[PDB]
Amino acid sequence: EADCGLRPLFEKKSLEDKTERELLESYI
Amino acid sequence: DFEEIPEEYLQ
Amino acid sequence: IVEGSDAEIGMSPWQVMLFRKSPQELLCGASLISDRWVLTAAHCLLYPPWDKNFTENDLLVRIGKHSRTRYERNIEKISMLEKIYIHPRYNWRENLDRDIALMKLKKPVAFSDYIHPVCLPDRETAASLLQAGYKGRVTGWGNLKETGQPSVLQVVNLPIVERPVCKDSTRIRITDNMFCAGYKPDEGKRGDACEGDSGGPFVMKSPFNNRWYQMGIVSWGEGCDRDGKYGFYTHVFRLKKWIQKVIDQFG
Ligand SMILES: NCc1ccc(Cl)cc1CNC(=O)[C@@H]1CCCN1C(=O)CNS(=O)(=O)Cc1ccccc1
Ligand SMILES: *[C@@H]1O[C@H](CO)[C@@H](O)[C@H](O)[C@H]1NC(C)=O
Ligand code: NA
Ligand code: NA
Repeated sequence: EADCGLRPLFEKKSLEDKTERELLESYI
Repeated sequence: DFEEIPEEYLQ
Repeated sequence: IVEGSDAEIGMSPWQVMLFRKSPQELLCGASLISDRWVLTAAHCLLYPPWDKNFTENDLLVRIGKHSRTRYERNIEKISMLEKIYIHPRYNWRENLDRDIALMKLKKPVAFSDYIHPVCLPDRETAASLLQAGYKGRVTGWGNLKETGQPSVLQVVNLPIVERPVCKDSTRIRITDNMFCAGYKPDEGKRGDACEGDSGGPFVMKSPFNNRWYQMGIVSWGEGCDRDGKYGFYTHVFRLKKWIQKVIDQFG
């Protein structure tokens, strides 16, 4: 709920997955 | 093709 | 998923597999939106042209998975369905308009490193992110090509396409309850959902709050990864009033 969309193995540890930056870069 | 799942879930 | 790659462990912890009891087989993708609710495509449960009309007892959901076929002991969790709810105006006759369904679990699933819910978009996040060129991510255990099957969960990032281009790619009547995504023939890169990916999530990571939102549900396409064709996704925000109604009155 309040914690939705924050992945334990990624956002919760401040680790990025290998391709999420591709998404960010498209958000112009 | 699928590995059998524990029976408890099919019961 | 066509032209994708193996998911990283815990990359899509809201990923759910819809699993047929007998014979034991993958039916569809789906997503975890809370400890008791799973979101999928209506056509995963009801599609008369293919003699499909599943009831609660026909199905299981498997959450926390990575391997397509293995029983992932100590990692995945398997849940029975209490109730299926299909959008009352789901159009299976024509074009899969409003292709959305909810499944309430008999018991809440425990969250873990591998199991965690995705957010549903508010109006503002949807307005900001649902724009042509902006990329989302699609995940599933469906076919690797149109005409085969992956060992583990597949992932592919795809750009949202301009609505006129979506419309002009197909003879199917497109509605405001759908959007399309994929690369154009010229762009070089490719990729698409395919059979078996149905019901899985199209997600975007908000650059405003760094949370993942489910903007779409894998719905339909003419073949898979065909040049000049696009994948069509249920517009989750447009149908959120229905989602909230169901959860508020049945949970
Ligand atoms: N075709 C594989 C594919 C490709 C892309 C995406 Cl996003 C989803 C999917 C999976 N979805 C499906 O396969 C769903 C299941 C019922 C019919 N269906 C289709 O995609 C049918 N596509 S179709 O025949 O070319 C055109 C069509 C679309 C809606 C209703 C009737 C016909
Ligand atoms: C599908 O299943 C339900 C319940 O078994 C049934 O009442 C309905 O008439 C069937 N066909 C549909 C919804 O098209
Ligand atoms: Na058209
Ligand atoms: Na295409």
